[PDB]
Amino acid sequence: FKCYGVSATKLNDLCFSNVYADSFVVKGDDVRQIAPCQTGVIAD
Amino acid sequence: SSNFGAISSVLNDILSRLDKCEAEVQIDRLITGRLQSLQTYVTQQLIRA
Repeated sequence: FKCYGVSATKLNDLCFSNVYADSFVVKGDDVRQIAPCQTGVIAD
Repeated sequence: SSNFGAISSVLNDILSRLDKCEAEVQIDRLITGRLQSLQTYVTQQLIRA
């Protein structure tokens, strides 16, 4: 996968305040448009 | 009037041709270069004074 800001290997150690998970179904090639500040109008 | 390695030397041309994640690096380069120039001018002024 991809992690933006927190390394996935070191995720097991640090503690968080609250974690939020989202349900989301999207086309196959559109998965690369789910990123911060993406240019997609459909993503917009 | 120098670009400091950015795609253009005018800030308004940067903000009228890029989004808010590709213009950030160019803005950073302008900030660094102009900060260096202003600091150099301040130091020379202090010694001359």
